[PDB]
Amino acid sequence: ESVTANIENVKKVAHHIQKLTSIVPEIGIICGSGLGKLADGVKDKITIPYTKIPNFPQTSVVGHSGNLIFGTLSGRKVVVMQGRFHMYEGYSNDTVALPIRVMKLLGVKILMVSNAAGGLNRSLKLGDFVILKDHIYLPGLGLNNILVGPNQEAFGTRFPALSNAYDRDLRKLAVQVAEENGFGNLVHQGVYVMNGGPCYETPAECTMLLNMGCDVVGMSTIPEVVIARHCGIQVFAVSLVTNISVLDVESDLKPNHEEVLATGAQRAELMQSWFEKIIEKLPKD
Amino acid sequence: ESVTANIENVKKVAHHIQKLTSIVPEIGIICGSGKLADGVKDKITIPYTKIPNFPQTSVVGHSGNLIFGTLSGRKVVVMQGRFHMYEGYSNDTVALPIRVMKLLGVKILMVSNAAGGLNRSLKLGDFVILKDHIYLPGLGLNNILVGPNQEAFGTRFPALSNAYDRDLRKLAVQVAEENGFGNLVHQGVYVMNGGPCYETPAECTMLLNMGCDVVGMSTIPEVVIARHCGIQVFAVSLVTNISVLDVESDLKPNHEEVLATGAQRAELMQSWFEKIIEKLPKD
Amino acid sequence: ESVTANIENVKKVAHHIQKLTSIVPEIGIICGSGLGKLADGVKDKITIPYTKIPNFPQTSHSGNLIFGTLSGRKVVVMQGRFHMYEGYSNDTVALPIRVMKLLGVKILMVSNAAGGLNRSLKLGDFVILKDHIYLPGLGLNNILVGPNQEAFGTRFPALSNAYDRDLRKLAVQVAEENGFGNLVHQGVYVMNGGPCYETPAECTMLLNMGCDVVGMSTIPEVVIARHCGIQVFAVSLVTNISVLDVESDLKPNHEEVLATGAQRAELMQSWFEKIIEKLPKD
Ligand SMILES: O=c1[nH]cnc2c1ncn2[C@@H]1O[C@H](CO)[C@@H](O)[C@H]1O
Ligand SMILES: O=c1[nH]cnc2c1ncn2[C@@H]1O[C@H](CO)[C@@H](O)[C@H]1O
Ligand SMILES: O=c1[nH]cnc2c1ncn2[C@@H]1O[C@H](CO)[C@@H](O)[C@H]1O
Repeated sequence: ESVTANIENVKKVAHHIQKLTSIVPEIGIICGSGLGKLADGVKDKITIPYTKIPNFPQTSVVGHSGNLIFGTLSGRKVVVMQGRFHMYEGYSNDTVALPIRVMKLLGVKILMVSNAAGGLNRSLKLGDFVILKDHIYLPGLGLNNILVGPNQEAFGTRFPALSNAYDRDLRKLAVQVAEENGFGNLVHQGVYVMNGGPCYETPAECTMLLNMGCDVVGMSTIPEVVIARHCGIQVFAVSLVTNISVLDVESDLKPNHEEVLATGAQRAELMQSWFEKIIEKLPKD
Repeated sequence: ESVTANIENVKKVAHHIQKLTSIVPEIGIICGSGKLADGVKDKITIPYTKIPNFPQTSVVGHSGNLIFGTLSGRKVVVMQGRFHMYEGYSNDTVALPIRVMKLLGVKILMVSNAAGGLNRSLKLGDFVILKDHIYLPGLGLNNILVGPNQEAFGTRFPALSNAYDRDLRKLAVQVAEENGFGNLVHQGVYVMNGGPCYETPAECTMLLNMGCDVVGMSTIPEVVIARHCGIQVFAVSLVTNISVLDVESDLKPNHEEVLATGAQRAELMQSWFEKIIEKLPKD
Repeated sequence: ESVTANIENVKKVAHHIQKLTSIVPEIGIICGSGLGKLADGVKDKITIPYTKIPNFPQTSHSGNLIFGTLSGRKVVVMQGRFHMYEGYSNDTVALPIRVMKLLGVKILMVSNAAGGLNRSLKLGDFVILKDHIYLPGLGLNNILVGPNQEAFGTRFPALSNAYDRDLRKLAVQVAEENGFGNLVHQGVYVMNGGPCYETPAECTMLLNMGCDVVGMSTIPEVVIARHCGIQVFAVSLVTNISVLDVESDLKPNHEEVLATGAQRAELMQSWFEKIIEKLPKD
């Protein structure tokens, strides 16, 4: 359960960070699939390894620490989160929650997140961007909701509503930007269902998920979104369709993370460009 | 998680309470959405803080109590202060008060809760008698009974057949009918969302299509513990809000309207429970 | 009280067992419903009580690893299972399967008792698992949650052909050619963490999710076996017809489940023996 994502600990992390950068983030960006280049494209960047932030949860990519990247992107002050805390890795709720709440105290108003997901919706193609317009939080329905435990009233209410969790205006903007930049055809909106993971969904599971009205399935993101919505950060989330979910037990096609990475790699340039352009048009200063 | 809800710990809590009161409750009541609590005759109000190894509620200036007394001539114990799983309470913490009730002599547990109305035919303030449930956390390996079975209390694999005693439901309906508010009463399937987030429109749509009538974040664990130890159950959801099914609507479930609709129906709900208890069969 | 199912701990346990037996099993069998007499059929057999295997999970009459030969093949039979509804950890469930891997197991055959959701199912039917819905898994209680043990498998295992189709085809042919093809179905097994039987509403929902049988086990081991590359054959004995009607008097009862399983145990044993008999030998 790392350090409790309470106001005390979150403030402490926040203040440590504020020592290290003069950048007050307006936008938090959770680097998921296809956003690896975005991270690297931050201007006047300050890079703060998780290992350099006391009480910040620790995650590593093959022994390399995740980083907090501060700077501007499309003229906007941002904090890019490079290194996420997936529940399938065993991370506790407080661990996932803390970075988001730190973002809150840091000044973040809008969280943008990407992920890789399997396309349940049969109209989806590989490489499609599915803007999350809603989610089904299977772990949350089953008592693994990231918010289970004492509510941190400092951050939000005991029973947050998740109405407009995926800010409809941000979604309208994102679609708009895709349309204007000639890749609206790649952009869909859909329901993202979280499979706790880390197993890919079996065909029966995919078939069930599809029947439940899920468009894409992934193993991430929702808990972050919940914490974000809980503390009043607006959320924009896109799933990169990194594979078409197999609904048929007899198919020899099988999901594999290498192809997920491949699709993320191939769509990273467009996704970055898209996020940069969305950000450029975020209504403010 | 402070104490395993086994026969020894439970017996100890029961025996302690029995020093504190001579009332042997036949009916255990858990009020989620009165007021009833208030109107129990000759009440002995025992704070949880007074009961060692009994779960203790979070504060807020309102510690929970076991209220013992008579309602409609019947001996009852009212549980004021519930332990909801979304709070991070453990299985043992939720189980124990119910098993305590068993030892104290509770034969019937009556529970109210607030729920989102999934069923489109429902309106705010409606009462949905639970006739069945979908225990999503239970299915997903968070069943309150997960762990060593406490044989003192019940079987390893409890059937949840007639879990919402059909006779109690029939009586409850009859009573609501006889008292001019039968039109408010429905029966349906309660699905537990572990919570504490309200359900997204997509979740509600999924829940509705799973055959769920109302959704809430409580009750089932208690019901499971009760049925496991053979307490009959009557449970009703007050539809404190209509679940929003599509993401377009401004919508928004809110604990405020929960308390509101709650209050609006609190005296009816309490009246109903009293009148039901009035007509329960008596040994 | 739970040792990580990592390569170190699993090797220690495997190596220990290897100093109690020289049977290198190629087939692991996990005794569920209808299995139990299976051990009797095992020849040149050594019983190894779990109590005798350091760091091996311990279970109620302590469970046993039974090594030996069945239908001309080296098998290890796991007698005594670790069910998540008992409170056992993922590591407890995972370790024996991973031990089997190290011991040389190529094929895991498993039976369980299940409620028959599919309305065409009869009591005592065999439903070969051809797929599953791991409700605990979707809900963040997947046995693999935690650091991926790379010695065993990949971070994100696919569950494609989890229920090896060739094993399933063989199983069916054996049933068909031995006069009980009519007892044999294939279906989707959904795991209810349990230990409560499914309410009528739940069964109804599960049926509508596309589930044929419901039980409280098996999937975790299947997931661990698929993760480390063990092929899986799994059969649910329909030990009761799930009740979908909340107005029904019929109810699941474990005594009956045990009774129905015990009744089919002989046929289930014969089936497994005959399947093994026909397994490709290299
Ligand atoms: O089809 C899929 N099912 C579930 N999660 C997926 C799928 N495709 C991509 N992801 C996501 O990408 C990584 C695993 O490859 C995970 O982090 C998961 O969230
Ligand atoms: O629409 C709903 N979804 C889930 N729980 C609800 C809903 N309406 C009422 N409750 C109940 O109200 C409390 C929070 O207000 C929760 O404890 C829940 O059980
Ligand atoms: O109808 C059922 N639902 C769930 N599990 C079942 C059912 N029938 C048999 N089992 C299995 O047998 C034991 C309980 O009797 C459990 O271990 C469960 O996995």
